[PDB]
Amino acid sequence: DYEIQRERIELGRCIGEGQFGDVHQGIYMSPENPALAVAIKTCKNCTSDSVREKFLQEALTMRQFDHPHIVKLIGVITENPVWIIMELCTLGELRSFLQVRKYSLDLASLILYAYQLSTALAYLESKRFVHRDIAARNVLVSSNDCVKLGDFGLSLPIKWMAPESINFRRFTSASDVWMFGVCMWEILMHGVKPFQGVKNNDVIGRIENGERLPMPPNCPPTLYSLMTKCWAYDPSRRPRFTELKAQLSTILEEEKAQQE
Ligand SMILES: Nc1ncnc2c1ncn2[C@@H]1O[C@H](COP(=O)(O)OP(=O)(O)OP(=O)(O)O)[C@@H](O)[C@H]1O
Repeated sequence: DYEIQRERIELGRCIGEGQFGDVHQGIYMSPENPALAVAIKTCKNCTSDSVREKFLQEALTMRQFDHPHIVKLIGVITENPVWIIMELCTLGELRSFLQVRKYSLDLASLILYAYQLSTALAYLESKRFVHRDIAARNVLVSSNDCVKLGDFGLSLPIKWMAPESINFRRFTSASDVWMFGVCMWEILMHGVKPFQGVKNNDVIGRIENGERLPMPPNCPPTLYSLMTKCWAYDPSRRPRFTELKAQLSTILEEEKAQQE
């Protein structure tokens, strides 16, 4: 149902480098309809079945999900060169998009990106799916008003991880919230990395002493308080995505009214 014939795909520009291979933009075309822009994840060592299985695992996972703010799987070509065909988010990785548009993107748009990701994550939470790596690097940009979660198949990211994940390797719905807190901070920091210039081991000890990422310049205090809740040391004290979504919706409306 998801297998694609590769003569229906034409590779275009290399739009990024992935863990397994280059990612290319391109087009999927079937006789009647668009003109579907697509991303094509390639896998250079795919002939090794060990890497192929780990490569296609992303597509298998993405397949379970159907949400406006989660990257859609379009198909796979499972003959090597093994390719994963997915929805093209033309504007690319969120981080870079934020760094480049540092002084052209309103606060309203930043919170909207936070909000849109809280809807994707509420949805994943509803399916009891634990993502494990919520980070700006894992968000793709569809339009200036649309952001999408993209990272399945995964990986060390100590500065994004909940204490219990670093320490005990425990990955839960509550740890995803911790990471979403950090992702929100990254967005408000215009794609700046957390704890930059601090050793991973120093972050660990700081966190345990009550220390947290500072309030971003121009961050609403209401939004920083929300981030602070995501970073409760005790995972059980962390909010869930239903509450984060509702509160981001409310923070968003008030920023829109803050200039009218
Ligand atoms: N669906 C897409 N639309 C647009 N650009 C993409 C898409 N997927 C990947 N890219 C680009 O290619 C780069 C590699 O993305 P990729 O998801 O392979 O990162 P990875 O760490 O290798 O994999 P994962 O995020 O699944 O762990 C991204 O940073 C982005 O620049």
